[PDB]
Amino acid sequence: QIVLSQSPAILSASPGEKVTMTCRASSSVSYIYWYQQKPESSPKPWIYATSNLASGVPGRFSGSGSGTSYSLTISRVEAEDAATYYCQQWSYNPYTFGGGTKLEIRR
Amino acid sequence: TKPTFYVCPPPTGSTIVRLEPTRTCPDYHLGKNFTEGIAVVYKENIAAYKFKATVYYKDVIVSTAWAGSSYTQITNRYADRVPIPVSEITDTIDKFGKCSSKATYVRNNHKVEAFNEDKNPQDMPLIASKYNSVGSKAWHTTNDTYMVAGTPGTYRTGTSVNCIIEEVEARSIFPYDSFGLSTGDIIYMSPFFGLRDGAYREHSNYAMDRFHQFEGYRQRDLDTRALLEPAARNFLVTPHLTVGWNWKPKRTEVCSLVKWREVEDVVRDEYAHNFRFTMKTLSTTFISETNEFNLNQIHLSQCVKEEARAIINRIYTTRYNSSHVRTGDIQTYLARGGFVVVFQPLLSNSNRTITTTSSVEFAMLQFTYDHIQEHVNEMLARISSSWCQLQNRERALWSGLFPINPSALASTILDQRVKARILGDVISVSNCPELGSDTRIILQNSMRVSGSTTRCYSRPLISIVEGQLGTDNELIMSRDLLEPCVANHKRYFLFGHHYVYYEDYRYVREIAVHDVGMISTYVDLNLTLLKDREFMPLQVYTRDELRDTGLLDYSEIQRRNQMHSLRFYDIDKVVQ
Amino acid sequence: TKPTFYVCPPPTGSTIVRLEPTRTCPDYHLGKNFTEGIAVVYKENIAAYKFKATVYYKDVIVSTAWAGSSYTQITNRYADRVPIPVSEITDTIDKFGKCSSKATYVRNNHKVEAFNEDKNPQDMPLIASKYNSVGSKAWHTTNDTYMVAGTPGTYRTGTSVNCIIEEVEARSIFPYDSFGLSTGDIIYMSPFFGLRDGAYREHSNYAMDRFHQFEGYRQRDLDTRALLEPAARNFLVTPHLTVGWNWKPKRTEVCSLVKWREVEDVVRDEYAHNFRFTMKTLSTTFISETNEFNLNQIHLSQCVKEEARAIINRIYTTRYNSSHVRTGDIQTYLARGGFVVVFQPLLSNSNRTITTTSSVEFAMLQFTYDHIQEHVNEMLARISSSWCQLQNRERALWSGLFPINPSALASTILDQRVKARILGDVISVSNCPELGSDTRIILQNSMRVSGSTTRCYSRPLISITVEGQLGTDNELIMSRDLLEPCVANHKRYFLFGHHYVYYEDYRYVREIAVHDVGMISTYVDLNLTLLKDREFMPLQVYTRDELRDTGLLDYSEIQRRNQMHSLRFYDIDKVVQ
Amino acid sequence: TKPTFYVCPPPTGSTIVRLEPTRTCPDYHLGKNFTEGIAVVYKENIAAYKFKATVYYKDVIVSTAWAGSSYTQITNRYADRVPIPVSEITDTIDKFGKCSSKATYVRNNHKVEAFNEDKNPQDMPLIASKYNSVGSKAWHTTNDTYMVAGTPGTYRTGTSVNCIIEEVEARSIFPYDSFGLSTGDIIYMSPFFGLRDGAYREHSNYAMDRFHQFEGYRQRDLDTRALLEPAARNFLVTPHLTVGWNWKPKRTEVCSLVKWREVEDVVRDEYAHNFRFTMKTLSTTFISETNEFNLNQIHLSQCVKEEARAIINRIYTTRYNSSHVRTGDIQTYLARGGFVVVFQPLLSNSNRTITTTSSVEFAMLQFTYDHIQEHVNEMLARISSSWCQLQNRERALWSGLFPINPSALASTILDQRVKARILGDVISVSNCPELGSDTRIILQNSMRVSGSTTRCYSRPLISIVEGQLGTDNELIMSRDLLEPCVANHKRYFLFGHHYVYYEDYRYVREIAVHDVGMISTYVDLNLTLLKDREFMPLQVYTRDELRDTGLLDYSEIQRRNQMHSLRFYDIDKVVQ
Amino acid sequence: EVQLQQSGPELVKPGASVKISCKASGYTFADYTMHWVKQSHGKSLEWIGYINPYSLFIDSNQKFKNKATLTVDNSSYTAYMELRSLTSEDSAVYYCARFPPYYGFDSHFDYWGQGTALTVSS
Repeated sequence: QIVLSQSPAILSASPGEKVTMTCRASSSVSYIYWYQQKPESSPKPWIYATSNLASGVPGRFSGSGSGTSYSLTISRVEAEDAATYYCQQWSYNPYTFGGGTKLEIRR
Repeated sequence: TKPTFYVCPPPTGSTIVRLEPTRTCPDYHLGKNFTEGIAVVYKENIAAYKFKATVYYKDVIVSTAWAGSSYTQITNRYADRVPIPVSEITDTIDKFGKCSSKATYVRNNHKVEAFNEDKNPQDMPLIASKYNSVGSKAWHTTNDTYMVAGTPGTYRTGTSVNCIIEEVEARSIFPYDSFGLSTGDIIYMSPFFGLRDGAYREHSNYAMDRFHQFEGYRQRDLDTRALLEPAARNFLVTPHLTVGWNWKPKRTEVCSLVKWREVEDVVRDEYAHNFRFTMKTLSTTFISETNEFNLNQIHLSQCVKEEARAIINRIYTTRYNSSHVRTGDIQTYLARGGFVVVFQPLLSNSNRTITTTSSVEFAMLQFTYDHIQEHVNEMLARISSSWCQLQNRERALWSGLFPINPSALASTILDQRVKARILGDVISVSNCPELGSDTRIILQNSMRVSGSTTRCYSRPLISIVEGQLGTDNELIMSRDLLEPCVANHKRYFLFGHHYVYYEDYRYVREIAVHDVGMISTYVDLNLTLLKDREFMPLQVYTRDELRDTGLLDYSEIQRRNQMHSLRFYDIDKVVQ
Repeated sequence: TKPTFYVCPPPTGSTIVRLEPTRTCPDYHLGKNFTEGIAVVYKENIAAYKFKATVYYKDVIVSTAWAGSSYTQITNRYADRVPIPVSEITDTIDKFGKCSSKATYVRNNHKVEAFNEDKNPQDMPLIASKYNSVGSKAWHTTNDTYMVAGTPGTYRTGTSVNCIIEEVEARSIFPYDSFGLSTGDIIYMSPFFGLRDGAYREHSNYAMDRFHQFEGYRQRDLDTRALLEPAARNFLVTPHLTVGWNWKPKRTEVCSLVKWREVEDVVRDEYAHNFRFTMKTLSTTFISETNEFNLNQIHLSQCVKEEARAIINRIYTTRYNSSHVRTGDIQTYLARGGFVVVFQPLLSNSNRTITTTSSVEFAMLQFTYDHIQEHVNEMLARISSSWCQLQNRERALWSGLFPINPSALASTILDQRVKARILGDVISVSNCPELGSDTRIILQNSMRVSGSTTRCYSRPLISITVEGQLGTDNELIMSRDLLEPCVANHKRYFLFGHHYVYYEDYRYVREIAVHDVGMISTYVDLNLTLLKDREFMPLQVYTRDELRDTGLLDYSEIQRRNQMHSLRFYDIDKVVQ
Repeated sequence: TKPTFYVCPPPTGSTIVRLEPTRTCPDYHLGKNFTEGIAVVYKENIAAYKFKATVYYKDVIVSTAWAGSSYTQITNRYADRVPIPVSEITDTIDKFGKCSSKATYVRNNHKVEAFNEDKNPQDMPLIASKYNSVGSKAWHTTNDTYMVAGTPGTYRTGTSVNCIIEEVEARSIFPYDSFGLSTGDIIYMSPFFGLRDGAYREHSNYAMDRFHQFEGYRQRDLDTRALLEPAARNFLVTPHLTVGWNWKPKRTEVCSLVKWREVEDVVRDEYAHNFRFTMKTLSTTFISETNEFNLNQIHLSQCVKEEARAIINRIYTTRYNSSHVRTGDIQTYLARGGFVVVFQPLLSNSNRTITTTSSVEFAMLQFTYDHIQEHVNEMLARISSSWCQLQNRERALWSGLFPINPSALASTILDQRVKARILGDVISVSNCPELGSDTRIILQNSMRVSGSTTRCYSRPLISIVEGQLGTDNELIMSRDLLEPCVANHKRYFLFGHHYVYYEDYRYVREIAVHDVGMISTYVDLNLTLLKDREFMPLQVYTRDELRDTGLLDYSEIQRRNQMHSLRFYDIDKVVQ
Repeated sequence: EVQLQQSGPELVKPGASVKISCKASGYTFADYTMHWVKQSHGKSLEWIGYINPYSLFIDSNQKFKNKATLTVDNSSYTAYMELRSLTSEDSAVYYCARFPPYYGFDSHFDYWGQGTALTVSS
């Protein structure tokens, strides 16, 4: 029941700049992860081990943080990123996903 | 010497005394508001945390021969210990009971293989070593070791790879962030490390690529060829071997305090701002100040209270069932000297770490002194009370007897030959000085009043002044002691140092003092003191004898091995 | 305050008493049927068994150089220590003081040779090391080490073989089935292994080809160049070195119990199913149950009885020769705390292993308590006897004096102002109540009988209106029946309330306060003082941290700083593709 | 039972006695000529002399790889630690924070060089280690390790040279001729060896070409890149490394004695050839001999008289400023057990080595026994004195009452029913035998004289022989006790075991003895003995628990390592 | 490559039962744990439980301790999730996801099913 609050609910972003996302944990977790989901689709393994980019993601992405704070910044936001970013952990039974965010382009 | 005689003048009614009023008897209010109960005493746990683990390593040996003319010199033997990777442990060892012949590992930041006998790899079965007594298990694959010779004048190179599994006995001390094995290997990780339930908080030094944690992992028992019960198992890949140990949570494994001695019957006294837990079966007494002691000040003190309640409820059941009843929940006191006393009171039917001293004979003395000091003070109080009661009853004897012989009784009190009178209800005294020398003392002959036959004297007449004798060398100036002149008149009289005997109011003889036998009003009491002692420093074992029990001494061996090249080689000369 | 006065009514013969008959004095039979003698106390031998041995090995070093342009880099140095075989010791060293130069040994289950300096084998002599003090001796053959350079761009290979013999100090602990040398080598054989006396039954891990036992062997002393005395000398060939040591049988070398303290005079008491061995020179007392203790239960216990009889028959000779006689065989007791007390009595002419505690200060307390508890109980018995004898004599004073003044004496016994009579041989009492309120006490003036001159009163008359006279200690007689001849110089005091009213010649004079009159004391002082309370601090000469802070190197400390040499100074994480 | 009767014959004037005179009272003149003062107790220093040093070693590894077809095998890895030569410390490290890449050293009596990565030498900088916590600092140059593979079927060979500097904790024990580093490397030299202050006479095994002492030398602090203060810094070139430490003279660093406990107040007693240092705050008493102790019999005793003057002058300042004054210099006593007691006397305004025992519980027993033995002897002296004073005062009650009733009093002294008289100033006694059976006794009725009315008896008449009754079962043979015949004659008399009541000189009844109530002249005194105790050998930690506090046990590791080749390989077979 | 075929859409009356399969293809099936999640209609993601196909070890979220049960067909290499005592609130797209047996830092849900969809009505 380790609640993980992805502070930003909907993160608007003019395409080209940098943004940030937070996953805030109640008690600490060794490793937060990240998963995105384009709508009407399956989620995708996106960031494992809090900084490792997954096999087959753009290098513009960057996740960081430790303890109870965990960040996620895109270096250059692209319009191909309108996803639903969940933060995830397995340190405590039951595994708990975040509330999720939702990107927005500005056009 | 010369005999002493006393002269009593006619007493002057100036000096007046009365007998002091009875003194009030003091009451030593001895007695302690105590409380009996049950106690369990904890001490500092100093033993290392012992648990069992399993090392997994292969053994790579490269031998380089040189086939000579008629011999075979070995020019090199590089031996190394490499870890078995955990993909091979879970898929080959624990599934089947075999181990591969190829040794894949990493040295010098490169990825290296090596083959047993330089053949193709096989999964060779693990065989129990021949020294598997219980307490040290192992399983290897190859009793052999491979090297070849080749043609004369040439070199060759063999390679032996031998999979090895050993049970070990790992071991870790406070604050539990490293554990050493039974093969001399320090592992720089807490034994309680893990990736779940907050265990990542524990200390580590290895990169996180190396750690691997399983749940429900049924480990293969290589002897019975069966699988054990499921348990959560860790695996760690050191640069030389692979440790695998079953994970257990910290909270129920280590403990700062361990049980020393449960006590069925203590007595909790109360001094000024201190308690005393007198433990009369152990002959021991601990002292705590009157506060409680919250054990949450201490690291890892969560096994003391709950374990104590399981013990006290046994004792209160099995001994104090019908006799007593409890008086609230248990109380924790920090005893002086580093002991922790968990104490449950009774009643009749009517952060940091604690350091414990290495000797309790301060506390046996505290009992031994208090057992004597309580008993001596009780008896010395009973003397003084009964002494005061005696003297008060004795006073009535004195005041009852002063109308009989006033002078002799008052003389004993004042330590001085006085001459007292009773003027109603008081005592009027008068001193009696010594009679000096140059005085002729003439004892008379007859005690008869001259002329009057039926009237005779009572104590003998003297001729100094023509007076008569008193008593205890008192000399009466007059001659007033008269009596009816009674037959069978047989008297003695003390005179100087000779009892003078008269018969029928006439002189007969004298007789010395020590000729007359004595009866003793004194009551003996031979009280004898205590002797002085010297307690010597008796030590069962010296410090040298307590360091002389090991098979080897590490500092002693290294003082001899590390001068090997100095003793047996000339290191100073160089060659141009 | 108001002075309290007492009225004694006319007595009635209802209540009777009699002085209690003398009580019986108790006897404290304090004294112990003891038996003194001689005792020797053994403790657990915890020390390791120590003996001296010898190692014989050849040091084989293979160096590989690579001559560069202007240097000479060593690319390998394989050091190895090979054993000297016993056919080379018994035939070359002990016959000539020489060792060979061909190292014949076995590695990898192959028969391997090595030549010092790659030359032919010679028998080089054994030369003393430069650090031969006493205790640590050695002999070797070569101060040098051989390597060669060669032409540049090439590798060359040297070989140094160096015979080495050391005197070592072997060492073994219980149950004596392994012994470690002073070169840091565990040898997995019991030191008492042999071929005779069933010593072949002892523990061993090595095969019997590696063992050799030679009776009457004559080891060569390498400095005197002589031969030593014949003795049975073992030889064990490990895969690194050859160990020789002179064989000595097991039952005369090790011992579970070593002597702690011989004691010239003990005292054996007889408590409830226990003995006490009061050792008053050591200030120490041991307690043992009444049975014997058979030392055949304890492993390796053949030295206890013999080494004791050699000691007791010294002490019985040298001190107790004339004065005391022996009373049987020596006796063995297991003292509490794990001590073995071998006790020989005297008389005047008229399978397991013992673990002993690390502190005898429980026994010094047991002595110190029993030295006081003997003594105070002896002194307390003499008080209670002599108190009881005192009170029994004092009754004669009371019983003799009760005809004189009964009411004074009976009042002190009953703690109550009473009025007694003597009805022959008993005492009949009568309680005296106080004087109440609202009552005037008119003290009279004269003590003279009105009408007579030669007859005058004995105590002062009073007016209560009731016409009585004054008694003693505020007693108020309700009559005036105290008469006397009218004696001149009638100087009398009388206690009246809080005033000693003085009469002279049977008339009033004055009064004076009580505390004006001086007092003499029948009381005898006794200033007994209690013991105070003490708090014993736990004093320690050395802590546990100091007792581990004495050695030159700590093994666990060096290994914690060793085995992360690779982690600190090298990056073991990264790989190279 | 039969009541016992006594008959007193008329006393014959043979036996005479006189009451014993007063006995002299012993004066237990207890008291000790004591001397209070301030004491400081030293014990044997057993700790190792710890100082900090700095190793300077390069690290040379030569790795040889055999490039296979589809893998790579490392055939040889030769690891070696070579010293940095002391020119390179003074001219490169302490000048620029750099260490060269070329390794110049000496092996096998030849001069040998080796290069990192086989390149040209570079002065690579010194980088701090990644594990620099406090207490363990180190610096190095290369996080890497070099090896190459080459074309398949071939051997290649690479070299890694890694400069390493460590702050270590050196450590040295008595007699200070070695010091062991924290890397396990014994150095065979005293830590006080130098070239000045004769310190060159200290023990050393190396040749003097390896030693280099520099005065005013300034070590470069590698983190802050600055130069430390000047101090004389040694350098020794071992065949594996280079120790460098700051030289300090021997007499200001080591010490055979160290302070155990200061004491603010003692008391020095004066036994026979012994002193007693009663330390009542510590509950401890030390015993010496009356001679002083010359500390120059002990090696390395320079600290004590210097340091103890700093302490006693503090205490005498802060506490005894107004009330006390000294009485000379401090003194030095060797207390029993191996303690050194430095005692400064006060007064009010009115060669070998010491070995100290591992326990002071003898001295607490020395104090606890002395504190009881002092007190119990003081009270028992007061009992004996006040007893002797009591019995002397009691004599006057005895001697004053003997004229009244001599018989009952003399019967109490002699434990024997006697008949006594007062013949002037002495006592004539006579034995009263019993009266057994074969005798009838007729108790009469009338105590009146027959014929008379105003004359009556004093005690009742018996008829055995026509006599009369006495007191305490005496049977008077005559009938002489007569008196004026007084009305209301209500008297009781003891008769065997019956009290007989008469009213008006005539019989009425009898009554049993225990029917008549009693009053008690006995004063109670309930003294109670001490019990017997047994003191169990209570130990907080066994010797097993004291040896089980370490992470690794060296003998236990070696008993499992040194049969590694026995367990996992066959060493008996050979191959032809 | 790795493919997780899943049972596809399903409508069901309340109180009934269902059995959703997650057929795997592209890897050795027996050494990869198979999890299950629930994503409600537009809501967030919730973990359910998993099953080890080798040792038949099961964890589950205790909020789903009675709704679901899990089993594995050894033969066809599928993982079944059977739901008993259905409610209306279970109207949710489900998933199945592969996950390593070891809890290492390299352990994430690296392959998801396409997502079956279950609705509960009449």
